[PDB]
Formats: sequence, structure tokens, C-alpha cells
Amino acid sequence: MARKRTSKNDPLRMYLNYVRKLQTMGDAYDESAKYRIANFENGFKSLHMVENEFKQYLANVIDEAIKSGASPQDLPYVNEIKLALMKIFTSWLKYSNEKLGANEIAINVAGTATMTLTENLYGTRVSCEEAVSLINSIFAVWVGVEPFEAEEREGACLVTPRSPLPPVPISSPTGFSAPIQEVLQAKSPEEIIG
Amino acid sequence: MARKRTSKNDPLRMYLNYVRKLQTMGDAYDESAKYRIANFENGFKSLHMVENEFKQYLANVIDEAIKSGASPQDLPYVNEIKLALMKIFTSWLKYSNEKLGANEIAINVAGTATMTLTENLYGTRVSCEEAVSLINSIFAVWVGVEPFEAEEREGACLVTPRSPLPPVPISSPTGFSAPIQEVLQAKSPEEIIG
Amino acid sequence: MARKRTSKNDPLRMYLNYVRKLQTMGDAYDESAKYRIANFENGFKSLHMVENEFKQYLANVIDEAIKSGASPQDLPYVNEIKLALMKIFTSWLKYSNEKLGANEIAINVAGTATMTLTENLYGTRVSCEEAVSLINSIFAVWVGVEPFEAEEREGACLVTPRSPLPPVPISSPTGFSAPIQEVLQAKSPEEIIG
Amino acid sequence: MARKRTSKNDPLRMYLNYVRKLQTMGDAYDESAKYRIANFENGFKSLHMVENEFKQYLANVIDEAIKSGASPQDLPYVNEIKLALMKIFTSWLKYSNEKLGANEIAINVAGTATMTLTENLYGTRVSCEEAVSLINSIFAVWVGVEPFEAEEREGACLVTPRSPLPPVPISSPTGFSAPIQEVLQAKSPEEIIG
Amino acid sequence: RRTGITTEDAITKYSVKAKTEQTAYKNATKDMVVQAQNIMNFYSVVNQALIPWLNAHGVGGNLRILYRQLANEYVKVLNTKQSGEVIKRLKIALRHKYWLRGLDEAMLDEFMDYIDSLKSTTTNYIIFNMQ
Amino acid sequence: RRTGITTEDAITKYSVKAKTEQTAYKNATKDMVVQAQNIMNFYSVVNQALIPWLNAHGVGGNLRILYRQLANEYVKVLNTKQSGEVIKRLKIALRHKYWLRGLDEAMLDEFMDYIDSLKSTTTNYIIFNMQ
Amino acid sequence: RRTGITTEDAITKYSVKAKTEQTAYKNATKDMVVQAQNIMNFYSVVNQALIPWLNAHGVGGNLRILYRQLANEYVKVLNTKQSGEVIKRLKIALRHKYWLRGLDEAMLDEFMDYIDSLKSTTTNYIIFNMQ
Amino acid sequence: RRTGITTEDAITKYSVKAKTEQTAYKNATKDMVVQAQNIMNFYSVVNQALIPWLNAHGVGGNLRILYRQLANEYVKVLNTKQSGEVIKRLKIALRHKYWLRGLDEAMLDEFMDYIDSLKSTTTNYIIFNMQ
Amino acid sequence: RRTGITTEDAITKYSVKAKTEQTAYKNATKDMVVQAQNIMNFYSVVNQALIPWLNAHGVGGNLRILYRQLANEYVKVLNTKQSGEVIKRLKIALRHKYWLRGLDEAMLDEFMDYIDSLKSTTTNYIIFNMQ
Repeated sequence: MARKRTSKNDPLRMYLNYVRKLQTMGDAYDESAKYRIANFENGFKSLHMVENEFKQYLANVIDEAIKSGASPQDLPYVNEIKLALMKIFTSWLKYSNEKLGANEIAINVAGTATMTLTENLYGTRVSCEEAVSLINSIFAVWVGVEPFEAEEREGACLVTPRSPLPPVPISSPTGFSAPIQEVLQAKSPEEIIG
Repeated sequence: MARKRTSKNDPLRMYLNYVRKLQTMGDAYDESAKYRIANFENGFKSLHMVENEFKQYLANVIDEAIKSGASPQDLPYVNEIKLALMKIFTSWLKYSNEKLGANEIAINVAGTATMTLTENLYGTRVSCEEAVSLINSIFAVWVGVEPFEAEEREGACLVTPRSPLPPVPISSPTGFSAPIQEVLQAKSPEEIIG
Repeated sequence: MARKRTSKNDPLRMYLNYVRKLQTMGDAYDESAKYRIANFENGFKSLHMVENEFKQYLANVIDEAIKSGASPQDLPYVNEIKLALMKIFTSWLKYSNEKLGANEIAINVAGTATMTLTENLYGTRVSCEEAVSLINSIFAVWVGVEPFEAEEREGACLVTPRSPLPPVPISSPTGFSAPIQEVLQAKSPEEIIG
Repeated sequence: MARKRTSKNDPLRMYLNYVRKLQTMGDAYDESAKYRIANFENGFKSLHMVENEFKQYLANVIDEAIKSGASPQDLPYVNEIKLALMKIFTSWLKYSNEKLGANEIAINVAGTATMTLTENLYGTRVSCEEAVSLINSIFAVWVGVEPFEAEEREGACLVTPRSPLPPVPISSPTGFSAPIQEVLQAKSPEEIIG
Repeated sequence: RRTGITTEDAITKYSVKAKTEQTAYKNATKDMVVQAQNIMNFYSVVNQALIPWLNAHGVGGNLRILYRQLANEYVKVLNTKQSGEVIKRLKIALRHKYWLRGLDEAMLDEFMDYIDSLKSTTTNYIIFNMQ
Repeated sequence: RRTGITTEDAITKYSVKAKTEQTAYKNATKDMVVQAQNIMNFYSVVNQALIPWLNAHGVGGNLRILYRQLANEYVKVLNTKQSGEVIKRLKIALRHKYWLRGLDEAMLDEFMDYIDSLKSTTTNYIIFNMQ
Repeated sequence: RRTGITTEDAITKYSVKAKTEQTAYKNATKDMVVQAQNIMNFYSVVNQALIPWLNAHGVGGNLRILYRQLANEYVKVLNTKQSGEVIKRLKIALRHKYWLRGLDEAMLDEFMDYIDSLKSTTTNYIIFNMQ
Repeated sequence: RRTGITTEDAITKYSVKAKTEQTAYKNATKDMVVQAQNIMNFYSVVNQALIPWLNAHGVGGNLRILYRQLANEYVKVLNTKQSGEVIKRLKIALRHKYWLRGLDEAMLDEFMDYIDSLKSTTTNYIIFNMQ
Repeated sequence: RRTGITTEDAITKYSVKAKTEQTAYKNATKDMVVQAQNIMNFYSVVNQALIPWLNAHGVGGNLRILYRQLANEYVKVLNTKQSGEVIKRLKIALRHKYWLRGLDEAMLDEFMDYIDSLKSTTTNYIIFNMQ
């Protein structure tokens, strides 16, 4: 980037600077490819690992609830309610992916929990208290905290934290991963680097 | 991919973005071929194995029912009723092919059972209770569960689960299968890899 | 468009403005051709589909009445009585072709039914109650409503609605349909558009 | 624009200045075309959207009144009474299209309501109180206010506001919309602008 | 000619006749000049009978059109050459139809008693004259 | 014709008719020359009845326009050919409407008693004359 | 043709047809341009009937998709040309299926009463025109 | 399509599509030129309603952004076509969320009463025009 | 986008964007020509209000800059569109800050009473003009 000098609130300057720099964006993207690809290479693994860990630990908690004698019509969690719980855990991935403190992660994930459990559990058979008990069970499996206390005090559901929350136990590495054919066909280590 | 920012429900933008990207789809398909072929190579085997296993176990259950003294006019199961039962088992292949939990597989296969046994057994001599007993017998052969309870409570047939359902006992491998001529004509293992 | 300022009821101004603009109508028509043709292209299909659907469903209802043992002299419905019933169904096409509500469609079609069944069933062997039973049977086939109650209370027949009426199950598309020779002889998609 | 100096009330000067400037109006119109077309391009959408929204919300309110058990002869609202209610809502579009305050919009729409519900509901089966209840229901659907209190205190119907009224939730954009053929056939963004 | 014809044949006719139908409209302008005064005759004989009735019986501004819908449909039925033996039936048909669109019957009985002074309008304005 | 038409069709009409509508305005200038003196008749018959009333009843400079809004709307209702049976209702309608825009009723009762001397204005100024 | 075919034969077909299937997709782009506006017709006729219902009945943001799953499957069953005698069975089938995925039946009875205004969408947009 | 896909397949897609995705962005510049004025419409309709409130209610310099976070999320929920029956729930959801990030509720009750004048922003700026 | 990013990624961006950022500055010269007269407007409206005050109140040569630091920061706060409800706080904030840098308060009370005649400066100087 921004002009970094003053706000100068004026929409026509915004659109005109955009139209001016459209003749340079189309080449800066082509230049940006060369580090774009490697940063995605070592950034997508965190998403895919946290989504598989959510699937696995949700399956374990639901099966331990079924072994207590409940019916599989009592607890659906099929397509969109799992998508809600993946929304809160992926926002936990984001605020852990920055170098934030514990309670700042806790209250940002509590805010995302408020928005998500407000939106998509009206009209679908699942009260908010059961969903928040399920979220506390999943965090008891991951890091063993159970941080969130909830209420249905108004027409929406509201989530507030009780204790600070640790970041995700997954490190995003700064690697430069090379293929096995490049390892085998090379003649020297410096040919792999250089 | 989608714009991933907002919905912005407007059909003319949909058709216009499609017309804009038709001049790139025709090359992205040609580029996609190189991994398309190998992923189909190791993905079609699961379909063909589950369809052969359905044919075999249906034949075994029907022959054990004939050995109890029934007539081959009592139980047709010729062309389209087998196609119905293959619909429910192929949807079981899909929801097992994702890393879903047990009861989520159970209720999605129960929903596909509801749709399929609603559609194509009105007007064809086979009541829904006999078909659901046959499905429970086939799942007793495969994994030994018998999960589905049914009813003809309304004009359609309705299937609901009683117990969680395990995924399919078939693993889809991430291979890179090479021909035997490439094995024999090569001079080194790295010539097969590289 | 009209002058859109005041009425100013005066016939000589009407004829004089018509005579003034006859030297521009003859060119505005030639200009209007270019969108006239495409709008008729995708507007005539609704008429032809609703007239074929009337022919088909009238034939089905009449044949189901003949299978109950009636004689083909009892129910003529040959040329002009079918034209009456096509008048009421084509007015239903018009008031559904606007974005009108359900009962507004119902009472406008009831008014057209009043005019049509007043005019052309005096002196031709068919009472009004049988015609209104036939119209209710055709709407029971299409949308399943049976909306109209009638009476021969005076010398004419009078039709009044009992329930709201849904619009026609046919969508008039905004297409731009191109020939297959233009598809095959072209070299690019943008040559078909542009 | 006018002379902007003094009134100088004299009709012969009015007609004589009109006759003097008729030899320049005929060219100023031809010059004005180039911005006339674009301003209508992005000004007609507000009218067409507010008229479709009136049709839709009137249909919803009337159908919710029919579901309470009323007859479709009780509430006609066919052609001219809908035209009355579109008069009041289009005047609401005008006074919202200026940057007027809330109560100024409220009292100008109340004046247009007074004139319209005075003129065209004498002699047509619909009392003024039911029409004003319908208008309050439509504003409860749009912005949720219900502003107008009415009376039939004299031979005409009189509408007065109780609460300020928000402007229309539709923004009239200052776009410059270009065809898709101009987008695809161009070689650069500045060829689309310039 | 038949009736039953496909969707493509009618569209094929309307698309290919564009040149001839516009060069026929260009001559229909010349024909419309002398025939267009049936508009003047029509609105003269309708306004001369409806402006005092609507104006003195108390009906408003924007309902006058709905009354014009009734009167104009009656004048169409007239100048297609149809006398009283059909009119005694179409009057009560139109009465029920425009009652159904929300009018009041205390206006309609007097208005149906009023519309017998409307008559036919359209005449011909081109004579042959072989000389 | 129908009513329900898309947003694109109306814009397509208005954009493609530009040449014909401007070459029709070029002839409408010739038509406007003789018809434009209805402006002169209108302001003559309005000022001749309102300048003494406004001028001697004490109203200011810039409120005279709001009174012109009332009188001009009444003259429009008049010269669309609408006599007293609608006027006895539109007078109290306009009284409430322009009371609602901030006038005083001690002016309005006298002004509504005053506006019965305003009448219709517009006439026709083109005769046919076949010779 | 038969049914029973080995695993190797299908893989052999899909692997060897790569050149022809991609040079057929390159022509299917030209065919897709005019046929792709069934997307526009589909989302127009679905959003125009579901945005007021979902928007005014109180359902949230992310459950709207599950309701779209129900409505879209119903519109598929419609535009494969299947009228009411199958619809009166598939409505209760879909009601039980989407009840089983965690919805509430107090929404479902009203929604199944609502979906009779959805109809068929897809048309054809290429005419033959031998000339 | 499925959901469950390995880590290698997604990386293989994103790595091999680089040429086609950049030569599609080169055409998306041409598309962005006319569509980019939704930025202008958005900041016009947001600043015109928030600059007097923030400016006259006493809030500082750097907290104006946190208030923009609240207002901008509300405008996103609006212009994804979601009317009042969801807004009456998302208002108290956003109130609790931005109370949780350290605001004061004596500002929030008045601000949540204030944000009903923000409406939808985004329109379309490319017409088809087959001619 | 996130926040937390390594030291190497930002340096990698700034090093690899050199060609594109300099060929964008080459076009930003063309843009700067018409926009650069905000400098002229700024120093006109600042000198016209400060040269008589500084010049007649007795302050020296080289302290005029420190007074310009105060006035220029106030004009920045102004032309970021921030009216009096924040100004009544930032005036005493700036008073304490420039007292802390060694000024005298007998100048500062009169100078803070003086700076209410400084207003916003920056305007836009490029119109769109599609023709």
C-alpha cells in the first residue's frame, strides 16, 4: 504494498491505481511462480495433516460414544456439521501458524466458534451444548485442555474460553524437497544443490 | 477451483466465466493426461473387484436359498434388481474410499438404500423386506454385521441403520505399475525408475 | 412510447402524431429485426409445447372416458370446442409468462374461461358443467389442483376459482442458438461467440 | 438552464425563447446521446429490480393470507390495484434515489400514498384500511418498519407516517459495462479502456 | 393446409421471410396513412359517451382504464358485426369477468345498463375508382 | 403485448433505437413550434389567477413555488378532462398532502376555496385541411 | 456387447484412447460454448425459488447447501422427464434420506410442501438449419 | 468427485498446472478491468455510512480498522444475498465476537443499532450483446 | 493472507521483484505528473496560515521547522478524514508531545488555539471520461 503514507479515503483513486497496475500484475505473477510453487509444496501438508487428524479423532470419539449404547440416528455429524467442526479447527491451524500466544489463539478460535456454531446449527436436530461438548472432547484428545464454555443465552450460540489454548503440534518445514530421480541420476551432492 | 471469496449468486457471471475459461480448459486437459492415466490405472481395480465380489456372493446366497427348496421363479434377481444392489454396494465403495467413520458410512449407505429401493422395486414382484433381508445376508457374508432395518411404512420403502458399518476390505494402492518388457529390456533398476 | 405527461383526450392529436411518425416507423422496423428474430426463436417454443401438451392430455382423458363405456357420439370435441379449451390454456400460458402470483393467474384464467365458455357452447350439444369437469380433469393431469367451480346460473356460463393456480411448468430460455454448421466449420469458440 | 436572474412573469417571452432555441435543441440532443445511453444503462436496473421485488413480496404476502383460509375472491389485487401499489413503491424509489433523510422520504411517500389511495380505490370493493395494512406488511418484509397510519376520515383516504423510513436497499452503480466480445477480441486491458 | 407442424418449420418461415416482410411493411405505411383515422373515430365515439359517465358518476383517475377495458372489449364485439342476440349474453359474461377483477356491482349494474349507446366504429377509406 | 420482460431486452431496445429516435426528434422540432404555445396559455391562465392571491394574501417569495406545485397539479387533473365529482375528493387529498409538507391550514382552507377559477388549458393547434 | 470383461481390457482401452479422447475434447469445447447456458437457466430457476424461502424461513449460512442438495436432486429427477406419479414417492424417499443426514422434520414438512414450484431446466440450443 | 485425496495428488496438480494457470491469469487481467469497480462501489457505500459515525462518535485512529472488520464482515453476509431472518442472529454473533476481541459494549449496542443502513454492493458489469 | 512469515521470504520477494517494480515506477512517473500538485495545494494552504503567525509572533529561523512538524502532523490527521471529535484529543496529545521536545507552553496554548484554520488538502486530479 500500500501507499503507506496516509489513508486518503477516495474510491476513484483506488480503482484508477488498480487500472494503472494491471499492466504489471500479469508479469509479476509469472515471476512469482518460482517461489510460489515451493512454498505451497511445504505449506499444504499442514492442512492435509490437520484434516486427517480431525477425521480420525472425530471417528474415535463418535465410536466411543456409540459403544456406550447410543443409536446412530442420535448423532448424525454427516457432511455439513463435520464441515463446521473443520472450520473451527482450520482457524485454529491459522492462528497457530502465526507465532501468537496461547490465549490469543484461544479467543480467536472462540470467536470463529461463535460465528460457525451460530450459523449452521439452527434447524438441524443438534443443540449447541452437545456440539461444544464434542469440541471439548476433541481438544481433550489433541492437547488435553477442554477450553470452551458455551451458552445458548440468546437466539444464537455463544462460545467463550476458560483457559489458554496451545498451538497445533505440527511444524511447517522450510524444505526444498527433490525427486528421487534427481538423487539417483546425479553425480555429486553439489549437482543436487547447484 | 472456485472464487472462494463470496457466493455472489448471479447466473450471468457463471456463464461468462465459463466462456472466458474455455480457451484454457482445452490445454489443461492435455496437460492433465500424464497423471490422469496412472490414477485410473490404480483406481479402477477397486470397482472391478467389488463388482466381482458382489456377483460371487450374491450367487452363493441365491444358491443356498435354492438348496432350501425354493423355485427359480420365486427369486428372479436378473438384470435390474442386481443393478439396484450394485448401486448400494458401489455407494458403499465410495463412502469407504474416503476416510469416513463407521456410522457415517452406515447412514450414507442407508440413504442410498432408501433412494434405490424406493425407485426400482415398485411393480416388479419383489417386496422390500425380502430385498433388505438379501442385503443383510450379503453384509453378513462380507463383514458380518447385518446393519439395516427397513419398513414399507409409506408408499416407498425406507431403510434405517441399526449398527455401524465397517469400510470395504480393499485397499486402493498408490502404485506405478511397469510392463514386463520394460523390466526385461532394461539394464539397471534406475533405468526402470528414471 | 406514449407522451407520459398527461392524458389530453383529443382524437385529432392522436391521428396527427401517427401521421407524423409514419416516416420513422418504416426504418425502426428494419432496425428492430436483429433482436426480433432471436426473441421469436426462443419464444415460440413455449406455445408449441403447451399446445402439444394440451393435445396429448386431452387425448388421454378422452380415451379414459371412452374406456368407461361411453360412445364417441356422446363427446365430440372436434374442432371448435378444442379451440375453446386451447383459448383458456393459452391465456394460462400468458398469465404464467409474466411473473404473476398464483391466485392472480387463477382469476385471470377464470375470466377468460367465463368469456370463452360463454361464447362458443350455446347451440352445440355440450353443457357447460361437462366442459368445466373436463378442464378440471386436465388441470388435475398437469399440476393436480382442479381449481374451477362453475354455474349455468344465467343464460351464460360463469366460472369462478376455488383455489390458487400454479404457473406453467415450462421455462422460456434466453438462448442464442447457433447452427451445427457454424459449430463444425469454426476454428475457435470465440469465433462462434464473436 | 433557466435565466437565473429574475422571474419576470410574462408568457410571451417564454414562448419566444422556446422558438428561438428550437434551432439548437435538435443538435444538443444528438450530442447528448453519448452519455444518455450509459446513464440509462445503469439507471434502468433499479426500476426493474424494485418492480420484481414488489411482485415477489406481494405474491408471498397474498399467499400467506390465502393459507389462513381466505377466498381468492376476497382479495383481487389484479391489474390496477397492483398498479397503485407500484406507484407508491416507485415514488419510494425516487425519494430514496436522492440523498434524502429518513423522515423526508417517509412524508413524501405518505403524500404519494394519499394521492394514490385517494384516486383509485373508490368503487372497487377494497377498503383503504386493508390496502394500508397490505402496504405495512410489504414494508415489514422489506425493511421491517410498518410506518403508515391511515384513516378514511373524509370522503378520501388519508395516509400519515408514524416513524421514519429507510431508503431502498439497492445501489445504482456508476459502471461502464462492456460486452464479452470486446473482452475476448481485445489484446490488452488498455484497449478495453482506451 | 394442415394444422400439425413442427417447431422448426415455423421458425424457419419466420427467419427466412425477414426481407420480404420488412419490404411489405414499407408499403403498409402508405396503406396505413388513410386507414389510420379509425383510431380517431374510435376514440371520438368512445370518449363522447364515457367521459360524462365516468366524470360525473364519481370514479377516480386510474380505474377509468379498467372501465375502458370493459367498454373497449364491448366495442370490439360490436364492430365485428354482432347484434343484440349475442350481446344479451356477453353483457352478463363481461359483468362477471370484471366483477372478478375487483370492481363493485353497484357500479356494474348501472354501467351495463349504460353501455347500449356504444356502437360500431371501423369503416373503409379506400375506394377503387378505375378511372 | 405482455408485461414481464427482462432487463436486457429494454436496454437492447433503448440502445439500438438511438439513430431513429434522434431523427424523429429532428421532426418533432417542427411539430413543437406550433404546439408550444400551450406553455403561453398555461402560464397566462395560471398567473392571472394566482399573482393577485399570492401577492395580496401575504405569502413570501420562495413559498410561492410550493403553492404553484399545488395549483399546477390541480390544473393537470383538470385538463385531463376530469370534472367536479372527482375534484370534490382530490381537493381534500391535495389539502392533506401539502399540509404534510409543512404548510399552514389557515392558508389552505382559503386556498382550496379559491381554486375553482382555474380551468383547462391545452388545445390543439394543427388543423388537417386536405386542400 | 457383453458385460463381463477383465480388468486389463478396460485399462487397455483407457490408456490407448488418450490421443483421440483429448482431440475430441478439443472439439467438445466448441460444442460446450452454446450448450453451457443451461447452467445459467438452472441456477436462475433454482435461486429464484429458493433464495426467498431459505432467506426468510431462518436457515443459516452453511446449511443452505444441504437444502440445495435436496432441491438439486429433485430438479434432476424432474428434468429427466418424470412427472407426479413418481414424484409422490420420491418426495418421501428424499424426506427420509435428508432427515437421516441430520435435518429437522419441522423444516422438512414445509420444505416438501414447498418444492412443487421447481420444474425442468435443460433445453437444446443447436438447431440444424440445412441451408 | 470424491473428497479423500492424498497429499501428493494435490501438490502434483498445483505443480503441473503452472503454465496454464498463468496464461489464464493473463486473460483474467482483461476480465478484471471492467469488474474491478466493485471496489469503488464497496468503499463508497461503506465510507459514506461509517466516516460520520466513527468520526463523530469519538473513536480513535487505529481502532477504526477493527470497526471496519465488523462492518465489512456484515456487508459480506449481506451481498451473499442473505436478508433479515439470518441477520437478526448474526448481529448478536458478531457482537459477541468483537466484544471478545476487546471492544466496549457501550459502543457495540449503538453500533449494532447503527448497521442497518449498510446494504449489498456487488453488481455485474459485462453484458452479453450477441450483435 | 497470514502475518507470520520468515525473514528469507520477504527478502526473496524484494530481491526478485526488482525488474517489475522498476518498470512499474516508470509508469508511475506518468501518473505522478498530474497528481503532484497536491504538493502545491498543501504548501499553499499551510504557508498562507503559518507565515503570518510565525512571522509576527516572534519565533526564530530554525524553530519554524519544529512548528511545521506540529502543523504538518495535524494536517495529516485532518486529510485522512477525521473531524473534531478526535481532534479535541489529538490536540492535547500533540501539545504534550511537542512540549516534551523542548518548546514553551506560552507559545503552545496560543498555537493550539490557532490551529483550527488548517483543513484538508489532497484532492483527485484524474477523471475517468469513458468517451
